[PDB]
Amino acid sequence: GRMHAPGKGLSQSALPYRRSVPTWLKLTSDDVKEQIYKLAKKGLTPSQIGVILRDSHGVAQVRFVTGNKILRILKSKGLAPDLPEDLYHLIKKAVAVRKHLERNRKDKDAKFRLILIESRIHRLARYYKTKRVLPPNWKYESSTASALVA
Amino acid sequence: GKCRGLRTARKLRSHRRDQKWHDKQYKKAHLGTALKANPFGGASHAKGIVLEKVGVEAKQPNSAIRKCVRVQLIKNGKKITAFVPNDGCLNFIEENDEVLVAGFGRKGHAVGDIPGVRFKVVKVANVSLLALYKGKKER
Amino acid sequence: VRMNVLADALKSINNAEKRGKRQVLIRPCSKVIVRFLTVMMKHGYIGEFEIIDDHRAGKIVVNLTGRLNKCGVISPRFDVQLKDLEKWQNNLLPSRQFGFIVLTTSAGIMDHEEARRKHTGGKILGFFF
Amino acid sequence: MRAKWRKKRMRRLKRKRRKMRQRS
Amino acid sequence: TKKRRNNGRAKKGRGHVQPIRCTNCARCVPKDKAIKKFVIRNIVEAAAVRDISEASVFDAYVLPKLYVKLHYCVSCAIHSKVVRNRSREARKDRTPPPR
RNA sequence: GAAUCAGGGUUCGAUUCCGGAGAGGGAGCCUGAGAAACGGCUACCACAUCCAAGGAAGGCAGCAGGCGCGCAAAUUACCCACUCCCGACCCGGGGAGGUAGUGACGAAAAAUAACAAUACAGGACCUGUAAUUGGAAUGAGUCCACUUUAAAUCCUUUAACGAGGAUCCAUUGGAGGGCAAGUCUGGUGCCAGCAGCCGCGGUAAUUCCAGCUCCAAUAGCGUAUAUUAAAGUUGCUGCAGUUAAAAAGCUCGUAGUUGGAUCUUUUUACUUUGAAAAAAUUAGAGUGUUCAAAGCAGGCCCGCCUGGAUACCGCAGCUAGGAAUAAUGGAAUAGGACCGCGUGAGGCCAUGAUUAAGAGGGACGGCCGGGGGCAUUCGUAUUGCGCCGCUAGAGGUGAAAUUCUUGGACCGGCGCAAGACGGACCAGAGCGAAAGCAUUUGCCAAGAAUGUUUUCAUUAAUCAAGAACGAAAGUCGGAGGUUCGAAGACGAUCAGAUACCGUCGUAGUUCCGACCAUAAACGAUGCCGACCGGCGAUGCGGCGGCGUUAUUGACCCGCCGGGCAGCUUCCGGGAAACCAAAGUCUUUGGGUUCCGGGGGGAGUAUGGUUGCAAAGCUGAAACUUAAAGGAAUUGACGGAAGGGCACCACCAGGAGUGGAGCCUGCGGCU
RNA sequence: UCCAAACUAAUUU
Ligand SMILES: [Mg+2]
Ligand SMILES: [Mg+2]
Ligand SMILES: [Mg+2]
Ligand SMILES: [Mg+2]
Ligand SMILES: [Mg+2]
Ligand SMILES: [Mg+2]
Ligand SMILES: [Mg+2]
Ligand SMILES: [Mg+2]
Ligand SMILES: [Mg+2]
Ligand SMILES: [Mg+2]
Ligand SMILES: [Mg+2]
Ligand SMILES: [Mg+2]
Ligand SMILES: [Mg+2]
Ligand SMILES: [Mg+2]
Ligand SMILES: [Mg+2]
Ligand SMILES: [Mg+2]
Ligand SMILES: [Mg+2]
Ligand SMILES: [Mg+2]
Ligand SMILES: [Mg+2]
Ligand SMILES: [Mg+2]
Ligand SMILES: [Mg+2]
Ligand SMILES: [Mg+2]
Ligand SMILES: [Mg+2]
Ligand SMILES: [Mg+2]
Ligand SMILES: [Mg+2]
Ligand SMILES: [Mg+2]
Ligand SMILES: [Zn+2]
Repeated sequence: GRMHAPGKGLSQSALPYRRSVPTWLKLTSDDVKEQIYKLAKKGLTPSQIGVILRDSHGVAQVRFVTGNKILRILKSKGLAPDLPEDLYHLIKKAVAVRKHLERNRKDKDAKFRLILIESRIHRLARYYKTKRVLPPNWKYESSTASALVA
Repeated sequence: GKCRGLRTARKLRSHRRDQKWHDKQYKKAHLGTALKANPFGGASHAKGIVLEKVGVEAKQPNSAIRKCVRVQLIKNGKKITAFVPNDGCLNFIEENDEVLVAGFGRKGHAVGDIPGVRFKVVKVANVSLLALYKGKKER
Repeated sequence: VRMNVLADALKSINNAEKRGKRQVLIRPCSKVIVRFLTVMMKHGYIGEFEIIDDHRAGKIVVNLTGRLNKCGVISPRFDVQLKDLEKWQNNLLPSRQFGFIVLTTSAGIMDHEEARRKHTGGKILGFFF
Repeated sequence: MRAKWRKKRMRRLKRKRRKMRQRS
Repeated sequence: TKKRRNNGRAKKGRGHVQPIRCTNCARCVPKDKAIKKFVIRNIVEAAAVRDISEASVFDAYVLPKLYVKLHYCVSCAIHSKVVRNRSREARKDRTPPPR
C-alpha cells in the first residue's frame, strides 16, 4: 500500500512486451539526445522530458531508442540537476506547507501533513547518501531550505 | 503473531523471561516474598511450643468445632495455629508442650473447612501422635 | 509486504488443490520455485507446468493431478545437518512411507531421501506430501 | 456496585490519603 | 453477545454522526439510530371533512396537509408501539410494513 | 555431571574427579625452588586458656569426640597388610588411605511353605477348597572347626543340633466417587469426627468410632516439603488476544527484526570431512559376580591363550571438499582490465550501466470530497425590548403546586437587540490518521482514487526510545453570555425522597490564547502481503456501447480499478453466537509490533516521573477463595409485547356476609 | 408513563 496513506490503489503504467523501436519512428538516437539536450536547457526535469517526447514525438521510451535512461544522458553532459528531482519536489512541497503554517497556525491538519512530508525527506536523503549522490554532510534544515528551491 | 526470523532469539528469550513472571507457581518460587512469609522458612517441619488450646469453628455447611492449638515456633518465634488430627487427640497435649508440626497438604494453602489453618501436629513431646492414638506408646 | 516468494507460491497451490481446480497461476516466478516444482513433479504430484516469460519475474501455470495433500514451506530456512534430519521427518511427514522434506544442499535442491544417498545436509525449504 | 462509582470512591479515598501525607 | 450485525444504527464509514433530540422526550439520540417516522396526516380528520368543505366559501378547495418528521428514541418508540420486538430470524428483515 | 524426559525442554549440581578459594576477622612477613603458609611467625579486633598477678600459651572448615544450632546427619575403634606419598631410605613415618562398629540415605538378590492321601466341590479323567490327615524338604537361629585377614569379623564351606497353630505369627494404608475394594453388623446423632478434591454426619451414616469381611503394594509402606512429567496451564517445536483473561485512541519514527526478480542451463554464513579434544558417569562390546546391582576380569590342558572395545562430548577455534541458499565485493568524473612501447605516446577489450515488481517514492493530467485553516454571507427560531390591539386568566403535570398576571400576563401585529444553532434535504452515502466533519461565497495549503508506453531504480514492511494529533468533562487567562444547565433554592410525589417530575438558577455550554491526554476513544477485531464462492447494488475515476433529453452535461446498458456496505453459500472455521474472514491451524512456520495466564485483594500500597490542579504513566505484596466466567438449551418469572379465555375474574346487577343476639369450629387464656 | 419496599439461623428428596 501507500507509504503514508491507507490507499491501496493500483494504477501505474505498463510497458509493452517487445522493446524494439517501432518502424514508423524515423528518428535516430542522436536526434533524440540532441532533443533531450535542448529540453533540459529550458529547465525541465527528466520526468517531464519523457512526457514531451512521448506525447509529441512518438518516443515511448528513451532507453529503447538510445540505450540509456534520461538521467544518465544528462549526467554525461553536465545538464544534470544537483538535487534529484524527487527530492527537489519534496523539499519544494515542504516549503509551501511551512509557509502556509506561518499564517494559519491553528491548522493542525497541515501541521500533521508537514510531519509526513518531512519524514519522507529524511527517508529519501538517507537513500541518496548511501548511494553517494548527496554529500555525507548534507542535512535538511527547514530554515535554510527555501533558498534551495524556486 | 510471533516473530519467527532467524536472528530473533534475543527477542524471544527476553520476552519469555519477562512473561514467566505472570503465573503463580513461578512468581512465588522466585520472588522470595512468600519464602519470607511462611513460618517454616522453606522447611518441611518445625518444632514449637503450645501456648493455648483453641477452638476453630468450621466453615459452612459444616458445623463442627475443629480442635487446634496456638503454637509459637522455636526457630523464629512466629506464632501459628496447628490442627490436631484425630478423635480426641487434644487430650494428649498440654500447654508449654513441645510439638512437631508439618504442612497440611496444599503447600501453604488452607485445607478443608478450617479457616486460616494450614498446619497439623505430628509429634507431641518427642512421641508421634499416631502412636499415642493407637496405644503404641505412652507419655 | 511480500517477503517470501516460495511461501506465496505454495499457499496458492495448496488452496487450489482443495478447491479441486485443475490449473493455478503462480505469480512471480523465481528459479527456486521452478526447482521446487520439479521435485514435486518427478515424484509425480503435479502435472507439467508452463512457465510464462514477460520480461520481468514471470508466471507459472501448473497442472494439478489431484494427488497433493499439503505443500508447505518452512520459515526460516533452518540449516539442517544429517544428524537432525530424522527429527524433522517425524514432525513434518505424516508417515515413514511417503512424503518428502525438500532441502537445498550444495548439490542442488533435493528431497530428503536423495540427501541421505548423497550424504549432505542443507537448509530446509519446505515439504510436500 | 457500579464499577464507575467504585472508581469514584477510590478516587475520593486516594484524594484523602494525599493530604494525610502532605501534613506530615 | 452481539445482538444485531450493525449495532442498532446505520453508521458504517464514519466515526461520529450528529445527534438529534427525541420528539417525545428530548433524549439525545444519534441521527442514524433514531426511529424516523414521516407523517403526512391530514389537518382535517376526515370525520370532519364533510363539514369543512360544505362550509367553505369555495367549491373545489383541496385541503392542505401536515408534514411532520418525527424522531424517536428506542425507549419511546417501543412505548408508543411504533416498533415491536421481533423473533431472532425476523429481525433480519428491513422491508417496511405494507400500506 | 545429576533427576525428569516422545521430540524439544525444565530443575539441580555443598558433595569423593579437575580447577579455584579460605583456615575466628582483617593486615604484614620470615624461610625457601615453591607460601603472603596458618598442625610458621608478627600485630590489632573478637573470643578464650593457665597464673604465686609478675607473666605465659591459643586457633578441630584434619580424624574421632563434645556443646550449641536446629526438621535434619555415625565409634574420642584397629592397622600401615593393600593403595600411594615423603625422607639420607629395601629397614622409618602416614586419622592420606585401609578394616571393623553405628547405618530402613538408597540400590541388587531373596524366606515366611512345598507335596501326597482323604473329606469335598467342580470342569470338560483333570483341577480348585478345607481350625482333617500324612511324613518328605530346607533355612532362620544355635554352633565346633577350617577359611578369611595386619589380627580379626561377615559372607562362602562343613560337622553338631534346630518346624505343625511349621505361635519360628507381616506389616502399611484403605473400601461414596476420582480409584482397586462392602449399600455387613454395633455405637454416635451437624456432636465427636472424617475428608488432598467434590463431600459425609442433625436417630435406618455404602464416608465417623469399632467388629467382621475385602482391596492394594509388600519387608516395606504412609505423611510433610522442594522439584520434574502430567502442562499445548509459559507454548522454539506448540498457546491465546470479536463476546471467556486480553489489540496500545491514532499516526510518525530510531534502534531491532525482516526484506521482490535477475547471472552456467570477492569475503563469510551454511554443509561435509579431518584433526585435537582427562578419566569417571551415560550409551554400548566382551565376559555365567551362583543370579542381579556390579567388577575388569578371565579362559585352556610346564605353562599356554586372551580382554581391558567403540560411540557420544552444545557452542567457539583449527583443517580439507561442496557452492544451492543467504549476505557481500569489481569498470560510470573510468583514477578500468589487457598487451606492448617511450612519467608520456598507444593499441585493445562484442570495451564497461540486468530488468522496470499487479513493491515504492516523485512528476503529470482531468476530476472528486459535511477533509483542514482564514475571512464572508444567510436563515428561521428562542430570549429580551419598545409600541399597538383585545382581554382574565396564563403556565405546568399522571394530577398538581411553586411561578407570572387588570400595574395588562398569555395570545395577536409591527419593529429592534443580542447570543447560540445550521432543521427538512441527510442515506447502512462521502471525506479524514483517528478524534471528527453540513448556510452562501472568496482566499490559502493539503490529499486519496483513477489515467499514464513519464521519471528514479529497492529507495521497502513492522517498529522499543522518541514525536505530532487526540470528543466530552475539567484547569488557567481574556472576551461574551441567547438557550440549556452540575452545584444551589423551592413545588410536588413519597413511610423517607437531600432522586425521578415541575419552577427558578451558578460554574459550564460560545469564541480567542494556553493546558490536560483519558472514553463502550468499539468493528469490544493491530499493520503490511498473498490465495480462496457467487450475486445485486452503491461512491469516485477511466473505457466502451442502441436510443432518449438539453444547448459537453442528464438518463440507459455493460466493462475495469480502488472504496463504504449488503444478501447468499455445507469454501472452510468456530465452545457456539456467528465470520467470505474470526478461512487457508495437530495436513501446526508470509513478515512484524503490542499484549493475556483462575477469581479477588487491585490498577489499591510504595517509589520514580509528568501536570497549575484534577490527575496520567509505570506498578507490587501479604492475605483470601473453588470457582468467577463465555456461548447455547429447557423451564420459571417480567410493574415486556402479542393472541385467547373464566361470575372460584370483572362489568350490569341480585342476595348477602362483615354490625346485633345465638349456634358451632379454630386460636388464646385457664 | 399515579404510587408498588422486604422476604427461615432452625438444615435431610
Ligand atoms: Mg508505514
Ligand atoms: Mg466515538
Ligand atoms: Mg590458603
Ligand atoms: Mg570455626
Ligand atoms: Mg595466614
Ligand atoms: Mg588444625
Ligand atoms: Mg538423617
Ligand atoms: Mg529398596
Ligand atoms: Mg515372619
Ligand atoms: Mg476412594
Ligand atoms: Mg511441570
Ligand atoms: Mg508434553
Ligand atoms: Mg491457555
Ligand atoms: Mg474481555
Ligand atoms: Mg482500536
Ligand atoms: Mg531474494
Ligand atoms: Mg439546511
Ligand atoms: Mg512508544
Ligand atoms: Mg476538550
Ligand atoms: Mg475562563
Ligand atoms: Mg428536577
Ligand atoms: Mg470546558
Ligand atoms: Mg484506555
Ligand atoms: Mg481470533
Ligand atoms: Mg499454531
Ligand atoms: Mg489472575
Ligand atoms: Zn424519547
